[PDB]
This record gives sequence, structure tokens and C-alpha cells, in this order.
Amino acid sequence: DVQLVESGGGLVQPGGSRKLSCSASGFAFSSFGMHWVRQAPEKGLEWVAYISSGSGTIYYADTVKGRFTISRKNTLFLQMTSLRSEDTAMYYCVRSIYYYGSSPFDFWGQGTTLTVSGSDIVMTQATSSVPVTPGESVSISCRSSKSLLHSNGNTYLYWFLQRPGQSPQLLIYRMSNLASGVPDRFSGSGSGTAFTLTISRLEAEDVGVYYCMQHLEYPLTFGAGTKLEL
Amino acid sequence: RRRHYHHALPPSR
Amino acid sequence: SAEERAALERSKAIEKNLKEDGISAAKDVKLLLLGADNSGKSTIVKQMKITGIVETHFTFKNLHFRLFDVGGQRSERKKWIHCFEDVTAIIFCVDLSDHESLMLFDSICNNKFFIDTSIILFLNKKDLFGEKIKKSPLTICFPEYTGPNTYEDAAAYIQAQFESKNRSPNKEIYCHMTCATDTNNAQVIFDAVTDIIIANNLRGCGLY
Amino acid sequence: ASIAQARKLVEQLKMEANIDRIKVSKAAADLMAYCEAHAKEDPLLTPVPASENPFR
Amino acid sequence: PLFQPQDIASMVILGLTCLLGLLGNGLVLWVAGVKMKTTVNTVWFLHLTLADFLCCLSLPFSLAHLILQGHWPYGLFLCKLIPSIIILNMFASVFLLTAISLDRCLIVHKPIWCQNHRNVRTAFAICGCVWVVAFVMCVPVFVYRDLFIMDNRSICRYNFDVPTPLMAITITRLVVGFLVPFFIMVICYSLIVFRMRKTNFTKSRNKTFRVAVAVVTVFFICWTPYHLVGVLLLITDPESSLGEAVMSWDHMSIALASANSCFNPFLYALLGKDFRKKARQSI
Amino acid sequence: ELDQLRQEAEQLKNQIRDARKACADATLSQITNNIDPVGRIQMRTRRTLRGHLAKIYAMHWGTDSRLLVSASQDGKLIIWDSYTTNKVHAIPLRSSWVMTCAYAPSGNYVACGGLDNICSIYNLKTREGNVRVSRELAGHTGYLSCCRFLDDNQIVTSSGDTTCALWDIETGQQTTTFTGHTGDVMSLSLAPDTRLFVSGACDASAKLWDVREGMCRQTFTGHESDINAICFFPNGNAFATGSDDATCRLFDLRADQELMTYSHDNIICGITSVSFSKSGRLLLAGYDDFNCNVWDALKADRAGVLAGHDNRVSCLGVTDDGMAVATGSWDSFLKIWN
Repeated sequence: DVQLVESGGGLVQPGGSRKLSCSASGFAFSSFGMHWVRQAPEKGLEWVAYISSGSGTIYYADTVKGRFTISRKNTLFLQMTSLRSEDTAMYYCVRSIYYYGSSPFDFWGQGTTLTVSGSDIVMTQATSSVPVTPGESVSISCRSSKSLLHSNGNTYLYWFLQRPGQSPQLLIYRMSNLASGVPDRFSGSGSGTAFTLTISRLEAEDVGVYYCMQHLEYPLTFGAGTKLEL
Repeated sequence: RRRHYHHALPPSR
Repeated sequence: SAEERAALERSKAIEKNLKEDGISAAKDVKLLLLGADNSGKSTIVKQMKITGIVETHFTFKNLHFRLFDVGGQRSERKKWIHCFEDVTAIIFCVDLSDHESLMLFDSICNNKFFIDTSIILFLNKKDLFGEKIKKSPLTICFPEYTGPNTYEDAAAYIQAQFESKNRSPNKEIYCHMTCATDTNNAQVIFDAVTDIIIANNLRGCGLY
Repeated sequence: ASIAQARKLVEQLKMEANIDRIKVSKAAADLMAYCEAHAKEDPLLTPVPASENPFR
Repeated sequence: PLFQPQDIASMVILGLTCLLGLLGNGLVLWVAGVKMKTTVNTVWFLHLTLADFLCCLSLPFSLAHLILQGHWPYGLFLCKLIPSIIILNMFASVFLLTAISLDRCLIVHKPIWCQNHRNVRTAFAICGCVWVVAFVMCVPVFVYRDLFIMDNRSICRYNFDVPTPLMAITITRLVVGFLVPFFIMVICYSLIVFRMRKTNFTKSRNKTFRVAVAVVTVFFICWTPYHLVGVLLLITDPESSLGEAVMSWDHMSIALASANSCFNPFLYALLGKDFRKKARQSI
Repeated sequence: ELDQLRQEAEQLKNQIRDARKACADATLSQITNNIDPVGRIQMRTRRTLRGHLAKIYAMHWGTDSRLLVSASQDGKLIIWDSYTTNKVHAIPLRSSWVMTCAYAPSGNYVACGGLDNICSIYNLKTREGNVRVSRELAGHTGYLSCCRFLDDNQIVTSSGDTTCALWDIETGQQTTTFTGHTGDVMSLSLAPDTRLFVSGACDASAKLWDVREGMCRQTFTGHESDINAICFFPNGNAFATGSDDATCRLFDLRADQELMTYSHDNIICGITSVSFSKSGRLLLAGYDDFNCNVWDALKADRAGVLAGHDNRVSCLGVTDDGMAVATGSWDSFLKIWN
């Protein structure tokens, strides 16, 4: 089926470089825009780069711009130079195609582990962790530095679920729509600045860390995340 | 008039 | 304009793909195969190799012909014949071994959409036509044929009868005779299509 | 033969004739009432202002 | 009198040409490039009618120049841009006419190659090449045209230092703008009519011959006086009687040359039955 | 028994005609003359979708009133974002001789068919991203002229082999086959409840079908030429059937007869498409005369002309919310009127 398997893990001395590769299969890679998202060993997700279909538009993060270059046989290359101490993170491979009614960021690769020896719309989740029992209702709050309701009428809040030891799965896109394969037990709501992900009939598989991501303007700033521990 | 005509170089030439 | 920029990028990319595909498809020569049932359309379309529209394609002297055999459409022609308004020609086949095709040729030559397309008239079964002439007079098909029962005159009379159905000034009917075993049909089609291409391009420029 | 086709045609005609009909006046009144009730909800018979119009 | 008979004739024909060309080119552009689509055959018509429309729209500049006796109230940058814009669109028109002749000859002689390789994209690319050729040949006009000469009032002469570069500019104008295009047009149309005389065509040999001869003779009579007086102004002493004659005939000659800008729509766009019907429907 | 059967059929037809006449007590114009006219409906083109390169033969609207699918003769079925005039999908067709297309009410599937006799169902929500031909419904012996979606599984198709067929996209089989038309069936319209549907055949008649039982209920006649388009009244209690006789007609399901003919003496060209409005007060009919005329569905008078297409208009359809009218034409342009 659909797959984004990637390699490039290892240990790099400071100031080094590497050409990370993402092997894609099971989908029309040339018709998708491939992202790169990373997680620090303890922190939350953080957008790294973005390459569009046809390589027309390429974006990079504030701390990534210039240093890391993205490129694309069905294989995506993130040509990466001048590795520093802060670059140690589990890089992920994410696909996203944008059209009316699309589901961006829907599939996430298994990730690769790397080690090294002002207009941002910052999203903040006040609750770092929430101890919740199975079968009960849960809620994870989210905020923004600006209103995410664009004039076109779409709020651009995305919700991702990261099970412990597994790749994140797109749960809710555009703050109201439920992605394919996500059970009906997950719901999301919000308006402008305050957003809330509603979980009903909690199960064992729903345990993990929940991330709130905006898409109104690059960089795709990520929230600190809520660790809904069992 | 001949001198003026010589000076009056047409803008379309 | 948050992720609508990427939507615009996708729309522009697929518009470019549409333009490229249209440019590639415009190179091919569209032709239309017509005639009576078992008149020899299958024979000519298969001797050149390669229940709906049985589209056929081949390459001959740096032209890609596309023969759209519509003999499987056993329905009203007028309800779908306008689809082929853009064909370069209308290759018409008649089995001289067997009157029924004359009315269809009259209908398709005077059609309001084919007032410009040039109909190519193929007459197969030449040897069988001669055999039938020897066995029976050619006046059986046309009782008004006041002439000798010989191939050279009967074939010319049939060709004249077919071509008489033309009524437009800016369209030409091309004719050829085949014995159902000649490989020169491709060259005949090539010559007719080259002539029709020149005429149509001259008409488009206003020089015709 | 044609007997089966004729019998099928007769059965179809009998089935069509079995349906009851209403007066054309009632049908016209119903159509007019439906048009009147949804007149305020039609963005075509009354030109919607450009503020509400998404195609403006 | 204040205005010579040649000047009066030039002014009236220039005004009539400006009005007729503006109307016809606007109609042709509004029909083809807005209502109709961009097929292989009408890309040439679009580019030619655009160049002619630009020429006709810039014609009132020459009208004013003739009316108010060589003064240029349009400043410095315009005194360097207007001649180049006018020459660019004028020679774009002439080169597009020649390229239409080439396209017609290629259609008649190589139907297979035209069917297999000639498309809308290639037509647009070669039209852009024609525009680039015109721009290259018109850059010297821009780099040399300015407000140099005279003291009272503004006269658009060249910053130009008889000098050889004037001979070079006039020679390249003459050759590239008239002779090579005229020779190519005559050869292409002669080959077209000869091939169509080689049997085959029997219902177009007359209409095609009429259109070809009319187009070529209109081109000849319109553009010959232009380059003719252009070279006469150099090969003649202005103090002589012939010098005064060519000085007087300058305006009539340029007006005749610009009349091609208004004759072109009728001779080219308004011949196809589809385009004639579209123009009738638009009106 | 042939003579007796023919006499019985003639008597049944006479009885049906007598019943239809008896149910006729007044005309639509006699009742809707007192209502105020809709004035001059001067609709103006808001968008022009300049995507296709050949004749546009069909176009359908999504249930969200924003997305539209347009199938052309160039072997492409582009999906249109009407508000932004953006292209979202461009599905290359195996056979370029297509003269119909559908957009599923859920928005997942797109159907398309034509001279290849096969209705093709495409999956827009594929996990791989690209649009895949989920099914190719074969079984018709004639050109498929219309196809409408009842749900993601069921679909009803009208073909040139004089038969309509209800399919199941999963099993790919004719669950029910509808027979009775004596000529090519060139149009089809499904009721809002998707339990009934009417087809307009080239034999100058329109029949009423029940999707479940597959037995024809009522036969509507009155046209003098081949019907090329058909469309239900938004209430589902009536339908309009524009034909090649240069006249559109309004039929009533309950009254079993025509109610009004939208014929103007200046018009001589046949109708290619018919489509009501959200309130049913307008009948936007597309004519082969290169213009579309908005018809007062209650007073049978024109209220505006949607002229602006350089060639014959082949398809027309208002949005679900009625905010716009889309007209396709052989000039390869789809125009959004509002």
C-alpha cells in the first residue's frame, strides 16, 4: 500500500552534512507535495521544509533556511549541510497535496533518527499533560498568535495523534474535517484563536501525545503538544 | 520650409 | 491564500499538462470509416494491421492516422455523427461484389457538419465485381444504366453515380479501386489526406 | 413471435392506464405554490447583492 | 500657403488611415483574441493585427507632428521611445506578413511536416522570434533618438555622431524591412501558385491567385515609396530640385506606408468565411 | 390473435388519451397569468472556465454547489472549482468519444461514458491520490448518453441501445434493465428522492421509470422530434423535456400530460439542455442557436438570454443552492452565469 520509508540515520560530528532520502511508494509521488517534520528527543514536532508538486515552490523553516535544501524515481532528498547541536531530531517524511477538499499531511513516514555529537503564528497548548482514564472524555486546548479564520472561510488548524513509538497520524484537518481511517470518536472545534479537540469513548490506542498545527502561513508552526497519558 | 521639413523628421520613421 | 496558493499551483500544472496533451493529440490525422454492413470496412482496416467504436491507428510516411470504425454503432447516426466534425476525411468503403450504400453516401456527403470534410470513396471487390458482371448484367443494381456490361464502364458509371451526390463547391470526393488484396490502400489514403490537409489549411488561412 | 410482444405492449398499456390522475388545475396550483414559497430562496430570480454573492 | 498640397494630402490620408485602422484593428482583435480561440492559423492574424493596431494607435503622434510643425511637447523619454515603438510595431507587421507567406508556402509544399510539427506553440514561438528580430533592429532607434537638434521648440532628431552610421541604419532598414521580406513573399507566393497550377487544385487556383497578387501588389505599392524616399534623402543633394521634391514627398510616402496598417485587416483577417461571419455577428 | 391484440392496444391508447383529456380542466397559463412577471433576468457571466480544448458535451455540479465536473471531446474530464476557476482534477479518458458525465452526490465518484458503450466510474478519493478507474460498466450495445448517481454504489445509465440500465458499481452488473423506448435514449434525470427517474428518448417520448421495480409507470409524449434533454421540477412532481423541435415542454407527473410549451417563433434551433432553478420559477434552456434563453416556468415567456457562447451550448445546470448557472458549449468554454 501507500508507504514513505526513509533512511539516513547515524551519528554526525558537528559541522557535518548528509543527504537524507525518502523512499516513496504506493502513491503518485510526482503529484504530491512532500514535507519534512522533525521531533527533538524530548520536545514536540517542528516543520523543517516543504517541496511542492513539480518543485515549483520550496519553503524552509526559520532555523533551517539556507542550511537545509530539499529536492526530489519516487524519492525525495533533503540535502542537509552544516549540522549543529540543535539539529538532532527524528526527521519524518510527510506527503501533502493541496486542492479544494484535500487532506494535507495525511500520511506520515516511519521517521529517521539523526544525532549530532518574527511573524510566526505561535501555537501554545497550556496543558503539557492530562491524566485521563479509558472510556472517559478528553479535551486538548490550542491557541494561536493570530486568527486562523482566513477570508475564504477555512480555519487551518490541523490535529495529529502520535502514539508512543509510532508515526503521527492526521486526525483532523482544517479544524472540523475528519481524515480517512480516523474513528468517529475524535472531534474538533474552535473559532479564530481558541481550538479544542474533543475525544469521546477513550480507548487504549488513543493514548499518546496530541499536536496542534497551523497552516495559515508558512512556517507551519507546531504546538508544544499535550501528553494525554493513560 | 525645406529646412523645416528636413528637421521635421516623422516620428514614424 | 493560505494553501490556496498550492491549489493554484496544481491547477496551473494540470493546465500545462492539458495543453501538452492537446498539442500531442492534434498531430494525429482523424479519419472516419463508413459504409454498408460487410462492405469491406473490416477488410481494409485489418489488412493495414492494428460493439463500440473500433478505433484503429497506424503510422504511414510520418503521419499518424486514426481510423474510427463506427460500424458497431447500430443506432441513429445523426445523434453521434456530429462528434466526428473534426475528422480530416471520411473514408468510405463500398463492396462492388454486391445500391444500399448510395443513400448513406448521399446522407453523409450532404450532412450539415460534413460540408467541408472530403469523403474518400473506396471500391473494393473489383475481381468479384467482374465475376458478377460475367455472371449477371450490371444493370441489375441500376436498371437505368444504359451502357455495356463491362468492368471498365460499369465501375466508371458507379463512381459517377456516387460522386453525383456532391453538392458543395469546396469539398472533393476522392475515388480508388481495390481488389481486396492490394497494399496500395495506405498510399492512396496518404495522398488523399495530404491533399485534404493542404486544402483545409488553405481554407483556415483564407487563401482557399 | 409477435404475439409475446403484443401481449407485453398490452400489459404495459393497461398498467399505465391503471394510474389515477389529478386535475391539471391542482398540479398547476401546486407548481405555482412551490415557486412562490421558494421565491425568496432563489438567487436567480432576484439578483443577490455582491456582498452575499460568491461569484461577484 | 501655410500647408503645401503634399502636406495637406498627407494630413488627410493620415487621419483617414488612423481612423480606419483603429476601427478595423480593434474589431479584428476584439473578435479573434477575445471571442474566438487561438488556432494555428489565426495566431499569425492576432500578432499582425496587434502590430497594426499599435501602429495605428501611435499614428496620431505623427498626425500631431505634421499638424503643429515638428514641435514635440512629449518630453525627452517619449522623444526616444515613440519612434522606436512605431518602427517596432510597423516592422513587426511587415515581418509577420512575410512569416505568413512562409507559413502558407510551407502548408502548400509540406503538408506532412506541417501536420506533424506545426502547432500553436511553435507558431507562438516563431511569432515571438519575429518580435525579437523587430526589437533588435529597432534598438538603435531607441539608443539614437533624442531631442538633440534645434534651440527653439523641441525637434525629435537623433543623437547621432554624412556619417557612416546613417548609411548603415538606412541600408539595414531598406534591406531587412523591404527587400528580403518582399523577395521571400514573392518567392513563396510564386511557388504556391505554381504548385497549385500543377493540377490538383481546380477550385482555388483562381481565388488563391487573386488573393496572392492583391496582397503582394498592395505591399509593394505601400512600402516601396517609404524606403525609396528613405534612400533618396541620402542619395540626393537637398539643395537640388530633387532634394526639395523628396523633402515634400516624405510625408506623403510615410502616410502611404502607414496606410498598409489599415489595409492589412481587410486583406488578411476578413477573408476566411468563419472570420467574416464572426465579424458580421460582432457588428 | 394479432388483430385482436392490435385492437386491444389501440383501445388502451384511446382510453389513456381520454383519461388524460378528462384530467385536463385548465392550462398553466390560465392560472399563472395573474402573478407578476419576474421582469428582465439579466444574468451576467461571472466566471469563464477556459480549460477544455474541444467540444464540451456534458457538465455536472457537485452537491456542494462549488465543484463541477466537465467532460469534453478531447478525452479529458476536468473537475472545476467554480469560485476560483481552478482545476482540481484532469482525468484522461481511455475513449475520447464521451457524451455524458456525472458527479456523485457524496463527491467521491465521477462517471463518464459515450460511444464506447461502457460507463466508467472513477474514484476521486483514492489513497494513492491519482484518480483510478474503479469500474468500467460494460453491457450496453449502444452509446451511453446519460448516467446519474443514486449513491456511491448504485448508478443509472441511459444508452443509445433504446434501454436504460441500473447498475451496481461494486458487482459491476445490471441490477435492473429498463426497456420500452423505441429509439435512442438520449437523456436521463433522476428524481430528488432517487426512487424515480425519467428518460428522454429520440422517438419523441419520455418515460417514467421506477428504480426499484424496474417497471415503466407513465409514458409522456407530445414532442415532434428527438428529445435531447430532460430535468425534474425541484419538487420532483414535474419535469421539463427540451427537444430538437425547438420547443421545451413541461410535464406533470400527477397530471400525466404536458402543461406548457416554451416555444418562440423566432427560435428554430433545437434544445440541447434543460435545467430549472432552485425555486422552479426559471427554466434555463440551452439552444443550438448558440444562445441560452431563461424561461418563466409559470408564464412561458422569456425573461433573458444567456448569449455569449460562440457555438452551440451542449449542457446546462444550476447549482444545488441556486447561486449560479453553468453552461457548456462546443466552443470549449464553460461560463458561470449569475
